Amino acid sequence: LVPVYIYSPEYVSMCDSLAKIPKRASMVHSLIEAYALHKQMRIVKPKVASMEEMATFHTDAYLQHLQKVSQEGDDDHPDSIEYGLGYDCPATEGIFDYAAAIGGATITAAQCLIDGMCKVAINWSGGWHHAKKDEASGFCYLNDAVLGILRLRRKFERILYVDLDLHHGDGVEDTFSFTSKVMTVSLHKFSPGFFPGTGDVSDVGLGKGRYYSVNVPIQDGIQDEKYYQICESVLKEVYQAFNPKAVVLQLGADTIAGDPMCSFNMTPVGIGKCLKYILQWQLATLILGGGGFNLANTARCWTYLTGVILGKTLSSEIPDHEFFTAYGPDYVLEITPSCRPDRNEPHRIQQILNYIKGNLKHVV
Amino acid sequence: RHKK
Ligand SMILES: *Nc1ccc2c(C)cc(=O)oc2c1
Ligand SMILES: [K+]
Ligand SMILES: [K+]
Ligand SMILES: [Mg+2]
Ligand SMILES: [Zn+2]
Repeated sequence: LVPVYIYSPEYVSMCDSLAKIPKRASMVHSLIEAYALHKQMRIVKPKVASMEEMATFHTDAYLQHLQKVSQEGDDDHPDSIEYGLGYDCPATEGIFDYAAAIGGATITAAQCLIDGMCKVAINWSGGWHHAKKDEASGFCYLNDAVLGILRLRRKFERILYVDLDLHHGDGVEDTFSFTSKVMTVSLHKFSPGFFPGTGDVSDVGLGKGRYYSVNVPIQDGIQDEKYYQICESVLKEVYQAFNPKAVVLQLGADTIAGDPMCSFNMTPVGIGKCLKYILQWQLATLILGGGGFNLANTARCWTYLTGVILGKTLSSEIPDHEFFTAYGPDYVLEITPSCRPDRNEPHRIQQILNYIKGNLKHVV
Repeated sequence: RHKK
């Protein structure tokens, strides 16, 4: 039926305050609103997560520390480095309220899916997949993805997490490494020195979870066609072997041409094809954002993907709105790939796909 | 620990 859109002005305002992505939440929503897509969705106000809800995954020691440094923005606390707070995750004033708000939003989205309110629930300000139970990491203070999966499992026996962010979805993968009830699949850049450093194709999970983690290491320069070939190949095999009851999909836009990280060379059309493939499964699906550091392009991407969810074709002209001047010099929705090389060699991609296919054979 |  009609997708749920997690939103409130207070929520966007809170999400806007994260210093690694200032105002991004407003730009994303403003563009969605400019295309009048919110009128085709069920707008649901996010609840803030309670301490107990956050503690379903995060340790009390970590949560108390976060709450502590959040009071005065103590960035010089003796225990902060142990808790992952530093350059990537500064201890800013109010950061605990921020994290509670995002955790709550993804939980709210998960609850809408449990209650059958919708088949698709969207939280574009979520997807903070790097955070660990006791450690901030990679701009992530709280792992809303894990919290959403833990909520969904109350109802859905097998959950497939698909992570299309530029970076390895390490926090979610590690969390579920030892279970066969949640399968994680991450496509990401994998190169020595590139954050977080994990997620080779040989990383497949541990114990009862062995073969229930799937990683696709990709090199700089990949474009829409090759990425979709890889993603379709993997997801086809995964759907067949795992038979998920629900899906959580992280769609970090740091893969998109024009991102300052300048690694992949994707456009939202290519990501959209991957999304369409997952949507045709007709399963309860929780849609999350993630990275994305060209703010206008991230808005372009997630707006386009929202159009994909709604089955609509959007006008190529960006409508005038609050942030219109950020859309130059072209002022169009489409993104043009950069003219740099694809460093992915066909033989290596094939080897990766062979290896994964062999791994999934054990899944039954 | 890498930096992001
Ligand atoms: N991990 C990472 C990479 C690049 C960054 C810049 C350019 C600024 C910043 O504040 O944090 C960064 C973190
Ligand atoms: K990823
Ligand atoms: K797993
Ligand atoms: Mg070579
Ligand atoms: Zn990322």
